[PDB]
Parts: sequence; structure tokens; C-alpha cells
Amino acid sequence: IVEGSDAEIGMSPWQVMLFRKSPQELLCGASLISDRWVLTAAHCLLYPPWDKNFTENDLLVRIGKHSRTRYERNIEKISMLEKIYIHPRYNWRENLDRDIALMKLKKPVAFSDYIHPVCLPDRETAASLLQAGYKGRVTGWGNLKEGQPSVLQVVNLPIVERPVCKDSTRIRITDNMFCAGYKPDEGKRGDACEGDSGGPFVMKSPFNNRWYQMGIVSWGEGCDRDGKYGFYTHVFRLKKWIQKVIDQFG
Amino acid sequence: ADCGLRPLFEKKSLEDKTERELLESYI
Amino acid sequence: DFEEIPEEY
Ligand SMILES: N[C@@H](C(=O)N1CCC[C@H]1C(=O)NCc1cccc(Cl)c1)C(c1ccccc1)c1ccccc1
Ligand code: NA
Ligand code: NA
Repeated sequence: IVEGSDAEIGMSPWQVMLFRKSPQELLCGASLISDRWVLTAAHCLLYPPWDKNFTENDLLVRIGKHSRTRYERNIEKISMLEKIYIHPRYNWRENLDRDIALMKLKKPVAFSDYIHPVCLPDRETAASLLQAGYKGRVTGWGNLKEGQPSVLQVVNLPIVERPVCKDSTRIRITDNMFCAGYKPDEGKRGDACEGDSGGPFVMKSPFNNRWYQMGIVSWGEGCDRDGKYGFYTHVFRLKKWIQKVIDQFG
Repeated sequence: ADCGLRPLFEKKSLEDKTERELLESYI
Repeated sequence: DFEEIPEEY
């Protein structure tokens, strides 16, 4: 995360770390959406231009974390993967359209003060909150600039109007994405970056005071560049696929 | 059922340091 | 950078 700040303890208890078993390293962020389902970016698991194609047994899920590198005895929980599900129409070839993946855990994880699922938006929450100028929150252990943080970072970013998103980039944008961040004139800044991939963009509903995951950290050109924005998978637009997977294999 | 309610904040009626920034933007 | 994790996992 660029230009963010250290998270408070328990501030993002749905935060999940995707961890490579060998060598032991961070791979991506991710989120807890129930006691056995983790949500992330497809590109965290499958990105052939980088020779990335992970299978279940390559990975661990670490939940309840704060410190990036420390093993957080009696607090974090580490889970193995039963199954990875990637969107059948995920477009790694061109623009990361439908950049979304689910991971089913072998065993249920115990909720705790540091571990708790985030909500996924229904149509009305999506329509009310995904408005230009409304801010969300994104969290992660990725790069601090375009080194690495000691603990989970947080940054709040305003959603940006679709024409501005499109005009900032040469990439072909779709309805399955939204962009967020400050304009160069707005002063303030911040962005996701390398390693934040797959982590959640959340918003706190003023209707029921619950946190909803509206986006997934997906792509950006560099990090925290003036005139450029972070692009997030539009979780609501792909919810039917999410429900479908969970309904069928859960 | 209890998604989105953090044990250490919403469940205790404690606010984190910057969630009000989000509220104030929901205009 | 990373601290090793218990052998079990
Ligand atoms: N820089 C690329 C990118 O963001 N990628 C490559 C695959 C992994 C993804 C990535 O690094 N995501 C992490 C990230 C970084 C910063 C902000 C956010 Cl929100 C997320 C992006 C891109 C590449 C060239 C020119 C403009 C945009 C891209 C876009 C689509 C397809 C290929 C390349
Ligand atoms: Na453009
Ligand atoms: Na920017």
C-alpha cells in the first residue's frame, strides 16, 4: 500500500494473506467471506505472462494477521486449500476482466477477535455505495512504494467517475471493474501496489453499519502515479458466479 | 448473519481512527 | 524476511 498507514489491531479481521509454501513468501492479499471460503484476484493464482499458475498444494492461507513476516502465535491461523475456483471468463490475455477467484479451505477456520468474515454486497448496497466520490478502504502487505511494511497497511480512497477512469489509461476498461484514488488536484494520495493484489476494497454501509467488500485489488499502472488510478474487480457484478460456485461446491 | 461486524470495533461500539472519513464521503 | 511456520502446516 502506498501512502497508507499502519492498521489498528482487529481493524480488518477478514484480511487474508496468500502465502507461498516454498520458498516461503507473500503471494497476495485475499479476504475471508465465510468460515471456509476465501476471495481473491484470479491473477494471484493464474497469470501466464509471468509464468504463474498455482495449484492448491502450492499454497497456504494465513488469517488473523497483522505483522507481515512474523509468525503470530496464538493469533493467526493457517489453513490449507481444498480447491481453487477461477472465473471461467477471467481475461488474463488482455485486461484482467473478471479478475476473481475463490478458495475453499480444507477445514473451517475458527472466528476470533482477529478473524471474522466481511459481507458481500447485495444489489441495493452496491447501487447505493458505488458512487464517484464515495470512499472505500483497501488493505494489504504489499510494497510501500513503486520497501515492504512491518505490518498491515490501510488507505481510504474515493471511487472515481468512469470517464475519468477510462481517460486515464490505454487499457480497455469493462463494467466488471471500477477505479479509485485521488486526482492530482485533490492533493491527498495513496494506492495499492505490488503484493496488495487480491486484497479487499471495503466500504462501511451507513444503513446497517456493516462492512461490505465492493472490490478486489486488481491492477494499476505503476503505483500512486499522479493521473493514474487503482482498478478493482467489481464484486457485485460477479456475485452470481460467486453464489453459483458456493452453492454448488460449498 | 454477523458478517461485517468487527469484534474489536462494531461489536464493542468502538470506532476505528478513520472510518468517519468514509461516512462523511457518503453524501 | 519471513519467520518460519510450524512444521504441521
Ligand atoms: N501494471 C499492470 C498490472 O497492474 N498487473 C499486471 C498483472 C498483475 C497486475 C498488478 O500488478 N496488480 C497489482 C496492483 C498494482 C497497483 C494497483 C493495483 Cl489496484 C493493483 C497493468 C498495466 C500494464 C501496462 C500498462 C498499464 C497497466 C495491467 C493491467 C491489465 C492487464 C495487464 C497488465
Ligand atoms: Na483510455
Ligand atoms: Na494516482
